[PDB]
Amino acid sequence: MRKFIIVKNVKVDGINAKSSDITVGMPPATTFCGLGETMSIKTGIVVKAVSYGSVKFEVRGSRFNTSVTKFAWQDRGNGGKANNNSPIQPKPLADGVFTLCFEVEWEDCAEVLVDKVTNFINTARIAGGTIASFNKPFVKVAKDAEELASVKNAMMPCYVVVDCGVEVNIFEDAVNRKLQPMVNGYKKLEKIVDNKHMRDKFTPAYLATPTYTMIGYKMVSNVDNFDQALWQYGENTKVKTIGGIYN
Amino acid sequence: MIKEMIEDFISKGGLIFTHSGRYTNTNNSCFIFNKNDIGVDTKVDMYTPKSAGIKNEEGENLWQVLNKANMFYRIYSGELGEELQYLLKSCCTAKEDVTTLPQIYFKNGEGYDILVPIGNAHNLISGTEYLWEHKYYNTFTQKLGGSNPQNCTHACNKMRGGFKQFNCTPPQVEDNY
Amino acid sequence: TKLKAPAVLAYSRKINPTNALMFAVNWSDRDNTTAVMVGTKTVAGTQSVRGNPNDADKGNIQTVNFANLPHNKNTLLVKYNVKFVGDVFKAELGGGEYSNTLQTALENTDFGTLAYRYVYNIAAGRTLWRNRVGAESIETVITVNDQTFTFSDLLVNEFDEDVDVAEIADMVAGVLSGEGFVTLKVEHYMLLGEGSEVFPSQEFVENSKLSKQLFDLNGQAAMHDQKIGNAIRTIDTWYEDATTPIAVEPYGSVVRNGVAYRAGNKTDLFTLMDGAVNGKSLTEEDQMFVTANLIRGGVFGG
Amino acid sequence: TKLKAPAVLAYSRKINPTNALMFAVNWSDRDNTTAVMVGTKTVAGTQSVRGNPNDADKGNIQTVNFANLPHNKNTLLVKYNVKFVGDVFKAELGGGEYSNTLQTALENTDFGTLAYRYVYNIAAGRTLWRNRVGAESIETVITVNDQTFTFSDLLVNEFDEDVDVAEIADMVAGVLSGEGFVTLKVEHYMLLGEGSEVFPSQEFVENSKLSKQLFDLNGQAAMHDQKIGNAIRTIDTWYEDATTPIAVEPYGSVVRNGVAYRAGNKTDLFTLMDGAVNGKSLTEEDQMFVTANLIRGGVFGG
DNA sequence: GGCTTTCGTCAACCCTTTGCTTATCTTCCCT
Repeated sequence: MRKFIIVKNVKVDGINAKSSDITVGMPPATTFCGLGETMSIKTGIVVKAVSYGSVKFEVRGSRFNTSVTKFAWQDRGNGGKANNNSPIQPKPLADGVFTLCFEVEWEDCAEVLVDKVTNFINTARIAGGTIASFNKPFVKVAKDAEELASVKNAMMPCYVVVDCGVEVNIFEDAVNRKLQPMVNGYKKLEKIVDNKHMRDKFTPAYLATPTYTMIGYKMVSNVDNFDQALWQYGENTKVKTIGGIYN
Repeated sequence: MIKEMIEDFISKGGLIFTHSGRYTNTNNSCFIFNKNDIGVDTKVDMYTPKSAGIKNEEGENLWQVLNKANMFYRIYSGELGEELQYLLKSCCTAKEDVTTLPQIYFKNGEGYDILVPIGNAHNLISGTEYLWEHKYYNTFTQKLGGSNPQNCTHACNKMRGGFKQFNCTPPQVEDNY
Repeated sequence: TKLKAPAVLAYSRKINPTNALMFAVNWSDRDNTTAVMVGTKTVAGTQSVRGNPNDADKGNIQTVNFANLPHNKNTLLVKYNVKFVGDVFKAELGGGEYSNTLQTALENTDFGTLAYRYVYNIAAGRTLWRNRVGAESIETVITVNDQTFTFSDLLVNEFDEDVDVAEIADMVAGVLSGEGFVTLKVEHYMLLGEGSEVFPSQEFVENSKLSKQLFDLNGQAAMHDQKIGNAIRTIDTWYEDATTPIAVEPYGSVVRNGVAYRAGNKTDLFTLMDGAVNGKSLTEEDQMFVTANLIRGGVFGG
Repeated sequence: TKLKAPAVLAYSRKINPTNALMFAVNWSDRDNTTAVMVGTKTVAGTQSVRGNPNDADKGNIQTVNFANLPHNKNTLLVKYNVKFVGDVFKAELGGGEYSNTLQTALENTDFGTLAYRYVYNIAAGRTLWRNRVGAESIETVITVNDQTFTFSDLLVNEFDEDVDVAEIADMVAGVLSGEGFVTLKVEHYMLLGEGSEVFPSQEFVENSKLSKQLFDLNGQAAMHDQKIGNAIRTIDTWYEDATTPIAVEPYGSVVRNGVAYRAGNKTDLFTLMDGAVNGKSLTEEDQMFVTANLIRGGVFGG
């Protein structure tokens, strides 16, 4: 027995489009799983999965180059060079209207759940982008599978993410089978021995290289199983769909 | 010559890596050589201060010669000598810096790990070469180091045309329906 | 003694504006919102570069994205929201020693002047650089917590006293000095005239096809959110030989004009930040400058 | 000792005309305005070409956008709005030293003559480019600040002294030498005759498929703002061997004749602003040329 | 003894120019 809260038409601008070194565009499912665990921390409603779809999404720039951001002189000790233009590190920006659907388990009324999600989203930040606007979130429940599809079709219109898996690698199949690659998680390289320059000193830290899976965009109504669009934190330091690989 | 080049590299800072946060930020300078992902066609990046190093008679630095005909895997599997394996591995070190790098939390089960995502160098170089070779034009092109990318990375110093990354834009929803 | 700064001390952005969608309305019917579309024209002119007398004679053809009002609407409407977020002293990467002693030196910041200059940059039309000039009459409508204000004539280069912007600044300073958030939905009604060219954000993009490429959002002319964020924080009238307000930068640096007004004269963010942490009696105006930098946010490498 | 210009020193444009919509009226019925529609006609003629005389006998089929007056209205009307904005000396991208020393070296410029030549180019109908030939009378109605100003017969190659162009140019020079803005609502009534063919701006197109493609706004024949802006600043009678007024470029360069009237002989704009910044006293029309460049705008650096 | 400023050091490309998908609808039945 499943419960969901849907925030439709989440207009967000200033999204850090740099998903990884080789992916620029839509934020991956690690971003929205991070947003889900962020509310698990601030609001206390513990979130299993998030199904996110893109209503609108434009990467700022041309069709072959992204619009770089005019950097500001914010480091310490480079005064005197501040009159000249700051050097640009690559961070593409994008705008996106999203539709989010969080699997939550809740025991109180739907009004306080909607208010808690609204108070989170008013202080949230989708992929480094300020949430410009969002409709009032609404609670829908998936008692059975037809009710699961009711929740699924309540995200209309949006293009959700379905996992199609890695056959050999990322570049090969992106040309061959023409699917989109995105960060489904990370791979740990080395333990980090210096916790002085970090957010926490006690949380263990690892250098990571983003693993990618290959995904497709399908409209949420054309997705047969809603579990193939709900991304959640898998126990391989990755994220994964509940329904597995989309067929 | 090749040993001449490996030692030219070693007199300098001398780092060979497969992953780095140098692509994310040029001020970062964290260089990581992962051992498990080295294969037959694994492109491999290297760092020198201001991409310094002498060229050969055909005008190539160490980055060209170590990256065609699987030469880095040939030195890595020691078909050209075990003392050369040593020279290569003397440059293959893991230098770490977390400043000017993203630090996110990833759930590891009843707890979180602070992951610092650094970009794979083989992904950048081999993806640029392959997606220019296989005519995949659903992409963005980004010059990483800036105006003069030799202070960034040897691959940014040589591939000045920019690296190929995937255009990850989703399809739009037409409003008029 | 001598509490040093963290190497990678960072603060989040507390003035978060949205993208300024440009619509076309009439001064009469300001409810007839019509997406100003980014068009693409091609331009014949003469190439006149500092070192080009030899090639001055020949032409110069550039494809340029333009954005003009339609010839039936004489008013440019600008849509954005501005979310002022609290917890302006909560560093997310810097440690709890330098940042907390930084914070406890900054409760004596008069947040009222910061909020007044932020809302005055919102209301006077500072976020409308090249299209606030040539406008017959500007009109800013600010809606916050189901209550609406209107401003007709506010001169943008100085902050004169009016009770309406100060009344918004009361709740903005309450949010910034305290907790929570506040959001001002801003409606700019700019009587530019019939078919007057509007000025959206241009993009820093390598484009072979378009010499000038504007910012669009579904084709609709729009302005960058960080552009409006630069506009709102353009409050710094406290640097050395201060004449015009510049943007709150760590070094007071407009790289647009090639001049950094707070670099080298010991009045940047880092020297005043170390003085505030290490117990040196910071002035009120330097206090407000450091607080404005913390409101803007940033990472500080050193 | 030599003050080099900034690398990114640029000036915004100060004369901002709109796209000039053409309507059809009568010399009497100026209230009956019907939009001049851009039609498309397929036209066959001879091959011509300077070379290849073997294919002279073959035909030549080209599809051309045309714009004609209807056979019930004999007058072509051209509407546009010229916005003269002030602050012509504040460089938006170079404000500092050079730019500001150019200002102090250009304070005593005769803005009255520059504004007179601008308002005369609007008033004599030079913004009409090839429409003027065949027009029996060109009547210009300029509405400044709700101020109807009628002009009937002004010769274009010289700026003869009248009182109405000077009356508009008084406050146009007050805007240009100072701050603020002024808007000129300009209508051109030209007795071109019954069914006369009018000449709008033509787009630059590289995909071809149509030999002449006229500029249109929702189908109505219109003129590019750049053409009107070129004709307004056609005031430069101060080049070497000056016979006709040319447009103000940094190099004095017109591209039809394939020449540059001010390049190669030390009176192009960059040399003159380098002299004026470095304390070399320019002559009066020299300062008027440099200030007309700053009113036109452009980028002067590198 | 670091420390912060400014000047000197080291370079060199082969590019390509839209779809990705493509929207949440009536049989029985009796009241």
